[PDB]
Amino acid sequence: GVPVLNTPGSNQFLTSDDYQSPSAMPQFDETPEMHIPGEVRNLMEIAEVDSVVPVNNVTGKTKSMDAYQIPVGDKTKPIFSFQMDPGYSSVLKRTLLGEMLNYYAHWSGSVKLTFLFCGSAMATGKLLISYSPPGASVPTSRKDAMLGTHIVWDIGLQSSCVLCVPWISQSSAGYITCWYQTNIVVPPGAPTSCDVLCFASACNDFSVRLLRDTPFMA
Amino acid sequence: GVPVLNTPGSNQFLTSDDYQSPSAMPQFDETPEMHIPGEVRNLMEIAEVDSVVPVNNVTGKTKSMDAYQIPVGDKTKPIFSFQMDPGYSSVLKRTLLGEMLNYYAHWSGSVKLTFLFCGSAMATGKLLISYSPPGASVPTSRKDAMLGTHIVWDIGLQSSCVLCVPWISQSSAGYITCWYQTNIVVPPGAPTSCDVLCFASACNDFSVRLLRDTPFMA
Amino acid sequence: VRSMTLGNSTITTQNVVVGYGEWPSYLSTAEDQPTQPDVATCRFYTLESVQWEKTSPGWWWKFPEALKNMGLFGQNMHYHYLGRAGYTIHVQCNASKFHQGCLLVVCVPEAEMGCADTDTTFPATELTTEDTPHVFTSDSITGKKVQAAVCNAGMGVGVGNLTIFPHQWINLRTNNSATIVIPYINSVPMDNMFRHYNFTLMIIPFAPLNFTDGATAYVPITVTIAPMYAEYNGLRLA
Amino acid sequence: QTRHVVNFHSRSESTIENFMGRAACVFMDQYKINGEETSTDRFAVWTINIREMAQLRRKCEMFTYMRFDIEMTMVITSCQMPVLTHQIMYVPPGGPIPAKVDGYEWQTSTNPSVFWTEGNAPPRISIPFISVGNAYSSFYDGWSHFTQDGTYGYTTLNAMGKLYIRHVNRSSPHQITSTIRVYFKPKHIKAWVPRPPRLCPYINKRDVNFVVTEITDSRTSITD
Amino acid sequence: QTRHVVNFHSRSESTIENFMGRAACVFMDQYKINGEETSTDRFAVWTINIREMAQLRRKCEMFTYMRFDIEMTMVITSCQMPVLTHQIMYVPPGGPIPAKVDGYEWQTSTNPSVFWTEGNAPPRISIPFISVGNAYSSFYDGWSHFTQDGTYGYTTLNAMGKLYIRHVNRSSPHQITSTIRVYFKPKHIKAWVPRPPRLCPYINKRDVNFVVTEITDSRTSITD
Repeated sequence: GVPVLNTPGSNQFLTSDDYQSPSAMPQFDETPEMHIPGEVRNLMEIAEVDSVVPVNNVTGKTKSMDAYQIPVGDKTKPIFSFQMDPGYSSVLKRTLLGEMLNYYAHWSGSVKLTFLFCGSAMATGKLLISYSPPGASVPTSRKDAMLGTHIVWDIGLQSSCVLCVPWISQSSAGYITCWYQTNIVVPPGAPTSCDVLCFASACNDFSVRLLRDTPFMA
Repeated sequence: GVPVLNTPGSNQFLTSDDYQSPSAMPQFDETPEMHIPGEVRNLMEIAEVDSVVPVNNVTGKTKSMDAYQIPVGDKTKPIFSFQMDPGYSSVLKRTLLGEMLNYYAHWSGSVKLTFLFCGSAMATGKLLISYSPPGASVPTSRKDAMLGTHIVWDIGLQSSCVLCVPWISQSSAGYITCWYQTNIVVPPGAPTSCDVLCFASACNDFSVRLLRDTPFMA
Repeated sequence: VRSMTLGNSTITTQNVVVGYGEWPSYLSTAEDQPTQPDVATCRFYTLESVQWEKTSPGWWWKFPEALKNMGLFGQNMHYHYLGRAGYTIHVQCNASKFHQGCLLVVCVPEAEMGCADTDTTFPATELTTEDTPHVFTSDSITGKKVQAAVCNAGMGVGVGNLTIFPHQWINLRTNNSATIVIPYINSVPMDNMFRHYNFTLMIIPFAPLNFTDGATAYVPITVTIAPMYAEYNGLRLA
Repeated sequence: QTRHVVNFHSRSESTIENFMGRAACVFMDQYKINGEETSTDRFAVWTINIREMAQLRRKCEMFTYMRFDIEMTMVITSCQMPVLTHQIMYVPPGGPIPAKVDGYEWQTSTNPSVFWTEGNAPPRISIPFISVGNAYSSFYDGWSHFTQDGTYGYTTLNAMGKLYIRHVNRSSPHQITSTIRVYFKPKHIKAWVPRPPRLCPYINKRDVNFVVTEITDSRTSITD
Repeated sequence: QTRHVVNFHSRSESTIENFMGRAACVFMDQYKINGEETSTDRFAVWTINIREMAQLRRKCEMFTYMRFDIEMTMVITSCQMPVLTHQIMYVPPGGPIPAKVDGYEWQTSTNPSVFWTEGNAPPRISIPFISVGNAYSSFYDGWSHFTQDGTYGYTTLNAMGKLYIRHVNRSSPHQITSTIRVYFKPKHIKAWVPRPPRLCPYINKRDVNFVVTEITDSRTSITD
């Protein structure tokens, strides 16, 4: 018949191949596919969902829901501060964003942060959310944070301020610090201490390349 | 199914084959190609670049930069002289030309030589650059070099004389000798002794066939 | 005679070797957005003049960080951790008519140099002293520093066939000025300007300087760099 | 390492088929050839389920519902003769199982089986979407027996079958101990209803029980 | 020999793909099968890099930047039984490595591996352009750690992966010592920025350090 010759690589088993497997049940006709709501057709559709970020993950507040609560209400030290990289960062590593990114080695994109102020409807104050570029040093004072990139987020007007942090990739990252511009002004009836929740997702579109095994499972 | 029969040469590993290798990472999509300046698309684009030729490679002047300098400034013996073959010649074997030709066994083409006079702007003289055909004997005198092929290169007018030596191939070569037509005439202010640099590349186009391993590496 | 000016820096010049036949250009995404300074940065940064005697073996500068203390370029290196530029490099020699010599002005992208005594490394301050050049040596040297012997410039190659790179000869018989344009050769569109040395301007005298007992005992070589099309990362939010 | 400009735009590696469709070894097991005519150590079993090893189970638990063909390729070795021939019998969910290496179930026409002899390429057997329902369910918040009886969380829809493996050689002069490595691979996979990733370590291979684990790794203060 | 008329006009052998794309043996190594359950002599490593042997390294140093697929074919022998089956596991740059022959890393689904049994054609595994940047850099005049720290000349962009190789057979009655010969081959190769050839001999496989060598071989006078 047809003169063939076997190349190197014949009769081997490469684990990652896409060959036509001989079906064991050829007569068998499988169940018709009904429409089930909520189909996933790409993994980065999970990273685009906001989810609460445990910023207050100090040594004794990680097995309770006090990890997600940023206490608001000393103006010389910032409220909170954390590395801006969903990998190798205690704050952003178990987020939906930060968890679908540990399956991969090469990823690059932007990340948006939402700060939901969960205080009273009568509490009013200002917070200054500064961003440091990935090479720059953190601001040690509020003035030095004001001279860089910032957003004076008035709580009394809007209760949710959204960022979009670019240049986020691995293959020395940014900082999202927050400062007391003003204290929390409160009438006699409302409580004095409030909380701020944080969120994180992919801002516009996210790029991600090399699949690997996750470090978390043992 | 299809009646096939294996030919002689099946299930062997020929080192030099061009078969479709089964890709180990099929899902993986590689990085897009940006434009990087200075692409090489043929090796003979390296041989066409001029480069300085160590003509004065005498026994104690090869680990310094006195190898590249031809001292100018006795009219009975020539200034310099060397075999005209980029292979198996001490002068032209480590040139870009002579080094991209030791990767190959069969090569044939022409070679151009540029003599840059690196003396003063006031020094003036004549040099007679003779060429012997690959079968002929070297000229023993200046007159016998004048009766063959030569170019009386006036230094005071032009400071760079270009040759193009044909019939250069291997699979008993020419000679580029140089003679004092006149001595170097110099005013009282300028120095008396000058230097001449040499260059070598492929003249128009170069032919080269059989790849091999280089002798230099051990 | 053309009197070039860029910004607030004017030099006086007397043919351009465009490196690899390309002129530098900008990178043209909202996920990563470059900032184009344009203002300043592009002015001429004239380094310290270098005296070339009869016994000078050569010099080298390592860019982009040779300009790390040079005004706004040198200051934008500290605020942005990514960047790219083009670096038009003028090299005059303003010798006399009775001096003789010849220079190789070559740029050598990615000049990874070797230590003087192998089996060890060098303390990182031996490759570069910002503005001032590290000279070569005429023979072999030892110690924890760069093997700076000519005939094996820095990389273990022959110094004669260093002409493969963007080069220009300065033969004092004919000309005195050189100009090279190096359109940012790198494998990544942007890179940090303190870790990576994109190219190594090295000036190597092939034919040595010579003169008589009346002339000046040296020839000052003037180096001028104009960072063109410098662009950096973005510092603003999106 | 250093932070480089990772400049590219691609999500073809993040699709479901390029995320789940990867062959992973899910079953090592030993089985002899001779001796102990009534023994359970002369064949292998491995009831096919996604809850085999935690690394792949974690990926299957990203999604509530998923349907996919499976294409497993066994890698069979031997230790210590003639040339050996093996049998990898896949029984469907509705199928009789052998009790001994010499049971009559091995000869059932409705149980497809490959007869791989040693030395060739590894045997590959492909199984379609068997389940009764319209997808395999990774999680089942329900009870198998009506009126809240025992066996929580186990539905019979996500039953895939079993994989009985033996030597077909009746005997041998000496002892031969074969080792099999089943390489499971989802194929033509669709997935519905995304789900947050597993946080706590796994306890047992048939339940979702866990020990309360911290959310993230702790740091010193809120501002460092 | 004699000087003949070498008359022809061709430069198809001087192109980059016809100059670099040639298979060369770059890694011999031994690895046993049994004994010393915690030993490093039961598997091979070979971190993939172009700076393996000087003959090919010299060719890669003609050019500053180059990108290329690699297609290596192993040639595995054995000495001293059953029929042997091997495993050649390629781990990507971001990938876990085994510490022992019986580590869990060997079962990682993201590390592709071939299972070649003895007697067939040699196993061939192809790896695409992995690097983060847009080309592999032969030379890197820079520092890995910012602010001029240690480790000169090593960038992480030109990381290609590793190649862990073992027997899949758990044990053997006697000792079997297998030898593997990895045949590296660049494929679909492009190259940028030409560079002068190496003059001095190589010292070490991770640096460019050298001893000052003469330019050319010396002759007696300038005129002979």
